[PDB]
Amino acid sequence: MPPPADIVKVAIEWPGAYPKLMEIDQKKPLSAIIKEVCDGWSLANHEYFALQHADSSNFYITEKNRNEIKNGTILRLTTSPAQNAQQLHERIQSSSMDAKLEALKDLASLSRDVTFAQEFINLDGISLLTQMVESGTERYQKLQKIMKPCFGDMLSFTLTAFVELMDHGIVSWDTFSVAFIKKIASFVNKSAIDISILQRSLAILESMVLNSHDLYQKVAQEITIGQLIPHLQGSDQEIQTYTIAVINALFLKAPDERRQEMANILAQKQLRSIILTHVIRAQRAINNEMAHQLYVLQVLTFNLLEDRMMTKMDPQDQAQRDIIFELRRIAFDAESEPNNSSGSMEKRKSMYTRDYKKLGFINHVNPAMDFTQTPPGMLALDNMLYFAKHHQDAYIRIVLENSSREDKHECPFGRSSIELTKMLCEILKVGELPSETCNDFHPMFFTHDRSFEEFFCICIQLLNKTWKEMRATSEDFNKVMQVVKEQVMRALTTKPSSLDQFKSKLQNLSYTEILKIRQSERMNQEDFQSRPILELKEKIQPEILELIKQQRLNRLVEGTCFRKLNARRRQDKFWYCRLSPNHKVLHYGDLEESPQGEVPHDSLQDKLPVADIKAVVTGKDCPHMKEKGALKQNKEVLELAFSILYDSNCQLNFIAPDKHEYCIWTDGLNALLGKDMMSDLTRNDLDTLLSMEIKLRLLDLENIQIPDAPPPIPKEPSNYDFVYDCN
Amino acid sequence: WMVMNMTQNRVFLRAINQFAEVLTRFFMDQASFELQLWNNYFHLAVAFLTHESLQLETFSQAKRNKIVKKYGDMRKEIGFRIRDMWYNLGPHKIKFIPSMVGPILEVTLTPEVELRKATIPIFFDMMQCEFNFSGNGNFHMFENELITKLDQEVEGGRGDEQYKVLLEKLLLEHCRKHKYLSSSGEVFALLVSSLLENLLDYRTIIMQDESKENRMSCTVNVLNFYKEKKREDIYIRYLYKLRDLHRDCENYTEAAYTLLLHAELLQWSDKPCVPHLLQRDSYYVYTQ
Amino acid sequence: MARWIPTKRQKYGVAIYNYNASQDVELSLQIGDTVHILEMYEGWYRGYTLQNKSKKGIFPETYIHLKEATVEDLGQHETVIPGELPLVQELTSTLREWAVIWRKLYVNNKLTLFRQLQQMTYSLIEWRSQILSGTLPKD
Repeated sequence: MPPPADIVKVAIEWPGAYPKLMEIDQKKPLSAIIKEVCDGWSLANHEYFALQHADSSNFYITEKNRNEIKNGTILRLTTSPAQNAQQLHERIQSSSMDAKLEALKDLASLSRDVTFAQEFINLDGISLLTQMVESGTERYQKLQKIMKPCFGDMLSFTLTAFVELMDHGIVSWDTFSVAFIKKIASFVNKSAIDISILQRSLAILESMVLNSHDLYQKVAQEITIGQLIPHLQGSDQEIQTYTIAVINALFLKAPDERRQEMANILAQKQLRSIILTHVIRAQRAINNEMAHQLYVLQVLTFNLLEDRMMTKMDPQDQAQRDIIFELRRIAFDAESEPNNSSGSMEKRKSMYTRDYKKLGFINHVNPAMDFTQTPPGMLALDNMLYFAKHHQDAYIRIVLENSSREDKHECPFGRSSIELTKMLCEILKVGELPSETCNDFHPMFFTHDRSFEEFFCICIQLLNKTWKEMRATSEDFNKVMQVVKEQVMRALTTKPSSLDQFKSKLQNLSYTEILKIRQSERMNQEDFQSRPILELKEKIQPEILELIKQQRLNRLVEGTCFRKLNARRRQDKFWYCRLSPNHKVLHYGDLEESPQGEVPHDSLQDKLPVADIKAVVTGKDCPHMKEKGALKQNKEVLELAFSILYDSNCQLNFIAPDKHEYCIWTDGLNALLGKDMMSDLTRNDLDTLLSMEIKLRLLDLENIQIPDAPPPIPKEPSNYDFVYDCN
Repeated sequence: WMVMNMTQNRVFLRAINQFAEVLTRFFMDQASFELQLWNNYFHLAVAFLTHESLQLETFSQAKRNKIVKKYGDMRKEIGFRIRDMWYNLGPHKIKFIPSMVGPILEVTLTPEVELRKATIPIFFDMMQCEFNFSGNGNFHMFENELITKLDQEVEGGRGDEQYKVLLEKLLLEHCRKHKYLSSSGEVFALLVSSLLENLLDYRTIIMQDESKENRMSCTVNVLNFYKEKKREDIYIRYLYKLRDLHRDCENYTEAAYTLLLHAELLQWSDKPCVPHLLQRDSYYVYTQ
Repeated sequence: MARWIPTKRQKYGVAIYNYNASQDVELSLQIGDTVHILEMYEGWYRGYTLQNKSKKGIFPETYIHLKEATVEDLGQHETVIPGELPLVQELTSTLREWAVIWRKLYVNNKLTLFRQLQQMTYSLIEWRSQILSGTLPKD
């Protein structure tokens, strides 16, 4: 039974006055709330007060967004919107410049509400603004040279207000006049405008292009390719995004013939080269808007190819016959004599059949039957034209290679090209509306105006090389498709810079080395610190440390040659301290010089109670090193100090040869007390043991992602009824 | 080439199986002549049986998994063939005794359970056959060397205790399957099991730290069993071991006691008819 | 824990991390805890863990990565390239043997042989990760 929520706490602030507390119920209509507020505060004229949110939004209470009210939130009382609109209208024609400035600033800041915008427009605000703009053309000219900054700022605020009003769509389409377009054009024509003014003008232009198509023609009448290029010279990324977006808007609702014309204009100006030398080489904060610009320019290039490739090439075209005749002449000038150029069509058909029986073509009477399917259609013809123009050596090599295929696995060029084009269209998502969230960008599209063709050429050359290496058969079409899709995805994810460098890096990439190194780095970071991975190894540590201590004890059992203290005057310096196979007693004492090692026998001091050993002091706490007479130890053996303290009056101080076995001995001594290890050798072994065990156990999750959040617990039946018998 | 070894053993199993089938085909009771070949037959069968066992493959479980996946255990069907051949052979077990006592021990002390469970009743069958043969007297002359070979097996390191419990359960079952001779059978088998746990303690303490009292109790128990069964060979060798250990602990009084035991169990006959009291370390006249 | 159906499309029971101790038979499961499950349920799977094949362990479907692959990876076309996943499974057996190898290699100090074995196993796991997915020509 939840407690009632009809009681809430909220403070209503005032400018310069401290708040007052009252309970407000949002279920009741706002009129009732206002009446109750007026009754509580004894305030008349209930229609002259309203409510607003004092948060960062600074918005009034609305019927659709009133749930943002939360207990313990600052809220201040404001004047009613009608009074605010009235005072703003009165101060529009006031005699104070500062009053106009602040009123316009407040109006622009508080123009994010729709219903109050409707209320303000109901007072013929739009008509008044239009009249003051039309009559203000020559009014501000006298004081323009005096207060250009403030006037420009107010103009920018007014433009923002108009933009948001258009976004809400309150203003009718027919209400737009040519005066606004003329004013924007005049602002653009001015050579003393700021970058912000230019950005606002270009935003207005792109919005107008989005509005209609005739206005787009009107603005294109005053668009030159030589003025938007100086805009690219500015290193600012935002202005580049705006200019590219307007350029795309030029390609949205224009005839395809004019699309080709302006594409040719861009090519003759070589826009992509200056784009590469300006925005591609920039290492600043690349915008997601810039990524959208790259994607939409890629789509524009795709459409400029499609509007010429979407059509079907008629097989009955004699001009097409002549074009393919010249193409096959410049391609197959090894098997076909040069004299057939002036020959008859019978030799043409003979060459057709003899050169298509080796290229996997079935029909030899109508060779142009395979040209009625788009994509690509005539695009492959342009590709082979380019191959003959630039790659004539490779063209002749391929021509003499495909016909020389003696493995009975000749690849049909047309079918492979069609399949690759279909795969590229599928992966690149050609024919779909632009996404509102995805911001993928490929910097290789601006290297050339024909960058898609160059990418296709690189892809087909790589595929030909890979197929030559593999010598594939007819049973791995799925393998070919999946491998080409994966390699294209991997190439695009690398974000290449130059076509030659991209092609070199295609072969330079190893066999999934990046994935392996990323997995290793992630595993190392998780082992250092992680929530869902690190706890796995430390959770299970009962056996590794136990076996480490067992190994240390075995090292104690086998034993070695020990050293005594102050062996100077006919005193032995080598002896043994061997642990019993029961791991309970120590055999040690004064022994002779045994080069072989330990001598298995009973020593002088055969008993060493391990159940009464307090601890083993390490370092300078050894009593034997504190000698003040003649038995002082050397300073170089400070790292070899360890004494098994017992009986509180006698000490068994042993001397180690060097550091590693001293650490082994102290590890054994600490394991005898059932404590942690204190050895550099052990920590070296400790890390590799756990790492090796985890490396062994991670095999089951190979090729499978490991979720980080704990998986849920689905419900189970309460009964233990076994449909299938156990065991 | 352990795979070569196992294929060789598989074909050896095939060869032994076809030998058994041809023996059953033409060497039944009517072929009562030249029956000595069965001794070498079963000697070869046991020698083949006594390798590639559980402890051989026990190093890693994967080896056991793969071998049971591809071939399965072979010693099991080896024991099955041995037991069915013994069942179908006939009443001629009397001649087998001095030869069959030894080899059956290895399959007797097998680490597994199921095959030994199926093989145990061969002991009841041979005991009843031995009684049928030796009703004109006693039948100790099997248990004597049975104990000898059991001692040798445990000294080889193949003793077990839950196996002793299983042995006792099975022999109680077989005695309940039998008549008044069940009492003698079960008391002798209780002696056998007590001696077996004696040697189990001896072997499980000879590897641990020396204590020198539990081993002494176990050894005096084996001496009691041997003097109870009128057997001296294992008795004299074990008192020799006692005397060596007592020399190690400079205890002359118990050494004198054991020497008196040897003297009182040694007759005044001056002809060394039984050569077991001699020592095989050297070779000379060794006159008594 | 009712409605359990025999199935053979779950021989590769993939864990995630140390499973919760809500179930007594279940402990902090390791990464490579393959469960040879013989019973099927919509959201839970109880089968024999590789660590203890004689002990059942109930594992949620969300904790189990769906692996229809059996020991034979050619019947269900699981192999990325035919005749290669038998190599990966025998390599898994080899690594499960490497487990006891390193478990025994510390009882007796074989430092030179141990170090060279470490290098060999490092190269082995590198190559196993490289050939986790078959995408190279037959040579």
